[PDB]
Amino acid sequence: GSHSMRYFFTSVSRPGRGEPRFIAVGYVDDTQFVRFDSDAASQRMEPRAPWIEQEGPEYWDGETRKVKAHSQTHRVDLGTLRGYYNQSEAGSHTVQRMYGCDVGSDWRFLRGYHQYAYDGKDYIALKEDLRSWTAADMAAQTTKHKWEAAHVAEQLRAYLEGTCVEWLRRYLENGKETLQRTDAPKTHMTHHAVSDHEATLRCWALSFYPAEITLTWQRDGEDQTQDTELVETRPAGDGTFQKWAAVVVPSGQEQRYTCHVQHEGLPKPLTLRWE
Amino acid sequence: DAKTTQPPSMDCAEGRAANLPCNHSTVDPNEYVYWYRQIHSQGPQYIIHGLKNNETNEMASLIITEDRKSSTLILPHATLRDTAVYYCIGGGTTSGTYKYIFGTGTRLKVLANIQNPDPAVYQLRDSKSSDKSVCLFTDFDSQTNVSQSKDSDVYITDKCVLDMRSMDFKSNSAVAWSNKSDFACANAFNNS
Amino acid sequence: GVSQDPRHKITKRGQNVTFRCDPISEHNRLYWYRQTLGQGPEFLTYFQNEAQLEKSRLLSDRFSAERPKGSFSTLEIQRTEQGDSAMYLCASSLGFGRDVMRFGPGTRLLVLEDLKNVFPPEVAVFEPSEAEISHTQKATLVCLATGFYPDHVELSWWVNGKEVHSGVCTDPQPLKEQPALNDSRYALSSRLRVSATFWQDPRNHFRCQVQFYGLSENDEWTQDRAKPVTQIVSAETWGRAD
Amino acid sequence: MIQRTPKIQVYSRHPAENGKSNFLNCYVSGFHPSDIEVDLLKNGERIEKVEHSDLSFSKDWSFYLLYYTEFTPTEKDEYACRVNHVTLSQPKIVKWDRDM
Amino acid sequence: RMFPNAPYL
Repeated sequence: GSHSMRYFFTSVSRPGRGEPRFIAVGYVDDTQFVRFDSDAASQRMEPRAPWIEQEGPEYWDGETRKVKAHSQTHRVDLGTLRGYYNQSEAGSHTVQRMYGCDVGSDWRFLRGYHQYAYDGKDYIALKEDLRSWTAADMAAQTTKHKWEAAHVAEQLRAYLEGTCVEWLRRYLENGKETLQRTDAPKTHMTHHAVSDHEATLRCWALSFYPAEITLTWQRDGEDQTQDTELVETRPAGDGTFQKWAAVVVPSGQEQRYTCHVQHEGLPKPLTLRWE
Repeated sequence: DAKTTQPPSMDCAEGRAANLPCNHSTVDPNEYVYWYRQIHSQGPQYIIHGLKNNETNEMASLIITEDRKSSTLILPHATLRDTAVYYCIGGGTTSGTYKYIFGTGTRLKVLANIQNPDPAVYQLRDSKSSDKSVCLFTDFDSQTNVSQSKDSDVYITDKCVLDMRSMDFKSNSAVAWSNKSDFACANAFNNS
Repeated sequence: GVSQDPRHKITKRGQNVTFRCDPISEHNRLYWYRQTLGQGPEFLTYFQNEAQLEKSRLLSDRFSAERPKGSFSTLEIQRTEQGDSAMYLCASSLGFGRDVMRFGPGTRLLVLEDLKNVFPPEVAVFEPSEAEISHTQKATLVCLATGFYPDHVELSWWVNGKEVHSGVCTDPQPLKEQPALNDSRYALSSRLRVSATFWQDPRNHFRCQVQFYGLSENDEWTQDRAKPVTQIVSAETWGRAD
Repeated sequence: MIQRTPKIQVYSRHPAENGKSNFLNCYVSGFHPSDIEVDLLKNGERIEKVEHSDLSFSKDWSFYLLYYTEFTPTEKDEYACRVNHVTLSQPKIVKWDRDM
Repeated sequence: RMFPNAPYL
């Protein structure tokens, strides 16, 4: 299958109660492998997956120096944005950047990312082209010229096409036991009687990786989105994920309903019906 | 870790192209390479960047090999002012290091082209006061060499090109002096 | 527009010194490097805004670099040793994109055990040879600056009370009067060549000028000879037709 | 200031058995801004040794966090998740369910 | 590895 590396960056201003809180995490697929917290004691990039602890001290000195420059950079960014939008130093604000890699099943480069958000809305993003920007506001339009003048794309493209791709493959080789695995969902289902006259049918899926999964409820082999409940896919905490879909049904008509599961680890989609 | 290699010295004829090479032996391909120039007791002056494709500007041009393991800075019609030490450096930015490692660099000495070689030594009497004297060795071609003398009393300066821009006339020159009544200008540059 | 002061500095061994750098504004990154005669610059420190993120494992402890307002930067050397003597370069970069590092003009620090070794230059000027005028119909003047330490000098020719650049070549770097001696005095030469007609014109004035950067006005001086402070020293000629 | 409500879930890491070592998770997702209070309750009482995941976010820039702790449930004790946000004018508590 | 020159807005 295909794979991805993404670094996510979050800086939030807390004016008058300290300097901005900055958090930088790194993922490969749905497995996190690095952390940095500006408020944390260590002031170093820390391993959060066992396969990356392999990396020498030069890796951590370097990645810590880079992530510190990001903390420093985003601190300025909140200040710059406040100025761009003519807003007051009183209010709290949040800054968000994402960049990363995609590779296909052939481990050849697929696409590159560099996206940015101010308090939850798209600010600026680099296009699929890796050579040009999409500015939302006039604010982002000024950021756009600043980056075109500097020639940001030049090596940012080289990083996402090159170094980012090169190192994602090295991570997939080193952590192949955790990254390249495919844990198929452990499906069951439960029946709770809300009363006489009604009943709930919950469709389980547990201990699966990666997180991508589909649960759908059919009434007599026909899709029903009416009176369903879909919970957000949730992490178990041990590198696996859980998801369930429920439907409230008339009592007696239990075996009229079927739950459709789709996962990459499942050779073809399992269907579930009440015993 | 991110080092380059260049030849220590190089001579080029004025007006022709100066081709200064650099090997990016250990520089990551996705890192910028930079070129700087510097003369005695001055801050290094920037020239040109390099990443994948070749570059050019009013100062010079840089042509990058396919492998990006070697580059060539090119000064098209090398003026006498282009004589300096040239530094090719490469980023180590991909690791968490924002240093750059300068080597010795190539000291380019562009030689002025002498139309009418007229080697001669002269003697110049002191002005203001005193009977002190210094020897001038002027008008020789850019092939000529000078040396530090056996005697500790005698001082010989390095060669130096002159340009009187109002006559398109350029001439070399080299001075000598010493402390003794017993010292002739004949024997100042004659042991060369 | 990377600025540095002072351009030169002599200090006594054991004394403390501080250099300032005012970088290009809009530049997030600031670097310190140092340079000894005939070597490439050596990295000391790197700033991203206010934050010192990379020290040079080799050069520090007695050295202290700050950049409090993420703008101007100071570098302090407590208890100087002779081995601190070098050109200290500031540099700034935008912090992203081609991120090109622009150098300053440098602080030339020289640390001495004793300031007794500091001298300003003796300057003389030499009149063109009779033979040389007859042979080429050109006249070469020769300037000599001798017996100055340190080698912080700038030489220029002034014709008739205006600085000239055409017709002059100065030695690329000064030469040592005793190349073997520990802390040897320095010498420097310069040639001004003009038409034979312009020399023999006795209306014309020729002056050689060597600016020398010596002790400050606030340096302790207790020797018999004059205090070798910052000064210009000159030597004059008038044209001679005879 | 595009603000969003947290979507809270409370559950165990493994199948819940009375008197067995298990982890109690509280997953908050989809919320904005990042600033959030999350505590785990044992009989309407805050638990001390409660770690939390590193703050990451999704395609749409909405934050998600996992608050978890080592515990052992008997037949009697009540577990829940206390969560306050800018979105929530009041504190919300989602009770642990052995079947939700 | 992270990108080392995160550009300032």
